[PDB]
Amino acid sequence: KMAFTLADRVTEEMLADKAALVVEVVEENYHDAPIVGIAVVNEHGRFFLRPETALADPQFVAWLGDETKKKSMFDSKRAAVALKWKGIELCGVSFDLLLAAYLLDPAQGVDDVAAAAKMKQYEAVRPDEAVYGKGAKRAVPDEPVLAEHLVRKAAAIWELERPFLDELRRNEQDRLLVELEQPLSSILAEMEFAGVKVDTKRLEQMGKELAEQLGTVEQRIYELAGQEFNINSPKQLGVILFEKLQLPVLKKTKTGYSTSADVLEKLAPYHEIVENILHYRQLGKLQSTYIEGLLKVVRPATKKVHTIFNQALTQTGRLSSTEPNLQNIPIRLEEGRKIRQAFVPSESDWLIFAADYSQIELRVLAHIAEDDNLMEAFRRDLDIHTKTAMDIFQVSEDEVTPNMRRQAKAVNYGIVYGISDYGLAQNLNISRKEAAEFIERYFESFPGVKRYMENIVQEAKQKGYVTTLLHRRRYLPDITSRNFNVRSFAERMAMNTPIQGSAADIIKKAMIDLNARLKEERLQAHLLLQVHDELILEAPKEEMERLCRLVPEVMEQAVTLRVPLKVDYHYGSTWYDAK
DNA sequence: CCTGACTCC
DNA sequence: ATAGGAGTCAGG
Ligand SMILES: Nc1ccn([C@H]2CC[C@@H](COP(=O)(O)OP(=O)(O)OP(=O)(O)O)O2)c(=O)n1
Ligand SMILES: Nc1ccn([C@H]2CC[C@@H](COP(=O)(O)OP(=O)(O)OP(=O)(O)O)O2)c(=O)n1
Ligand SMILES: [Mn+2]
Repeated sequence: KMAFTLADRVTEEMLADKAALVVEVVEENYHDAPIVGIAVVNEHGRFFLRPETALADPQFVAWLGDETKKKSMFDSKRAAVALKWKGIELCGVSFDLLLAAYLLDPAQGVDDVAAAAKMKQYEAVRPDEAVYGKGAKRAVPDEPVLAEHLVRKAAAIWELERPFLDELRRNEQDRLLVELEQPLSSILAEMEFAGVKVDTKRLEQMGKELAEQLGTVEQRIYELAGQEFNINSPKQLGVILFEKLQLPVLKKTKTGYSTSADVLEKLAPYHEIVENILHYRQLGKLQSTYIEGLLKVVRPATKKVHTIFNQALTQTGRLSSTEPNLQNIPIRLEEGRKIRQAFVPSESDWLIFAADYSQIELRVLAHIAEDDNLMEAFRRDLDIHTKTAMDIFQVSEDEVTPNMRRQAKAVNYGIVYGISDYGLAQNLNISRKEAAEFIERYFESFPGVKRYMENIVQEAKQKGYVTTLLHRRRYLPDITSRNFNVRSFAERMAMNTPIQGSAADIIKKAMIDLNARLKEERLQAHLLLQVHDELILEAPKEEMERLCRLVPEVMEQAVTLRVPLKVDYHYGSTWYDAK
């Protein structure tokens, strides 16, 4: 039902100046993964190529790297990175159907061509899972079946490009795609392929010592409990705490007794076993995830880890980071923070440079809500996190520890994003009336924010979606539900998404501007990581002075708001030291 | 495969 | 019922 050539060699007609291109990588983690097949669809016909054929043909390789030869793809970053691992540069990607579908509606969870195609009632392609199978049954099918699938995917991209661009234009999102997300994709591809170097000697020594410490805490816990049990089974743990030791039950979940850190912290006055358990579970997570799990994904020959930044996943426009997640490396406790000493520059005499947007979503909220007082606070370069700390812990500015500020930061974001009096009371261990009064006072200090939150909820109910500064969208079809719980959750999404998503838009634009300023000054400095509102680079030590000016300035100027943007920055020999 | 832990923004 | 957005882990 669809004609195509199963080609034995590369012909000139396959190398047109516009094409849909499929470079198929079936492994979920595309780093150093097999390319199983190629398809090309263009004005001259539909072609399947074996990867041995195409990728060793010098003309096809040249065409791939020719920016003036334009390609329409789905998940071009997967292709771009897989090719880099095969020693080949991919340029000229002018349309990415994955990113287009993502901007139109992030809730569709589009993660294959078929699922994008569904959005325009296009049915002439199968889901990837139907062709490859799942789990231990997953396999590349016979060549004629594989070839048809890949050609059908390229034909779908070829046919769907205009319908998608048209819809993006109608939503005023086409610039978001072509000027922001697509260029960002190429930058993320570079960062992923570069990787981050790990000091495995230091990481292994930390793990050996951690295992000893864990053994000691484990035995103390068994002593306090009067018996051995699996501390990592909330179930067995629940029996020890709430049945054997008869501690109060402060919370249940659908499977039994809660032992969350929130709960255990509240039980600390009753038995010393609870603080030990909290510490054990922290140390246990460092072991399982940031030592052992990390070492499992280190590429042994180069000592590098290569994350994947998922650019079409979150509902607000943030990125996420997988295998490993390098956006949740410990920082808040010194014990955990030492893991960062194992993240080092990739060359001798280079350093790590880290830059973080100050009070980012508060600044964004001040702009969007046009709250006079909040705007005024940022024009005076106040620190709203430190101020809230002073207020809660009734201490002076000088007496506010970095830890009280972290706690106050949670209070600030919690309040603006709809925390209840119950929730704040449980967090601060104050009565509910006092919590309610604290929130009352807070919105009296920031009345524009209060009005803005009331109004964005109403707007969402009327339109069925909310939007960000650069026209990102999130639909909220639950926002008129008769069910209180369902409706309330959607209401809080309406409060949060525009602010978090607008901050995501800002850092994304900052990465594009920054990458261009680095390349034009021919600096060796390059991006390693994005951590939501932070950028991490490495550079020769001689470039530090330049970066100290360039990076904060580019980040601060990415967008112009009604309040200043401000960036904190540091550098050092390891990620730990870049503080 | 899901739940509930710990980790971050 | 009770700020929002994420990923990985061991045990269920
Ligand atoms: N065709 C368009 C138009 C806009 N945008 C995004 C990127 C910029 C942002 C703001 O667009 P503006 O050109 O500034 O439009 P405005 O009317 O000046 O601002 P707005 O429409 O958001 O009030 O929206 C887009 O992606 N595609
Ligand atoms: N508990 C938290 C922490 C963070 N965030 C969101 C809002 C801010 C954004 C970036 O996180 P941080 O850098 O920790 O917050 P910040 O306000 O930029 O604080 P800082 O001035 O320390 O950079 O993530 C959140 O919703 N809830
Ligand atoms: Mn910040």
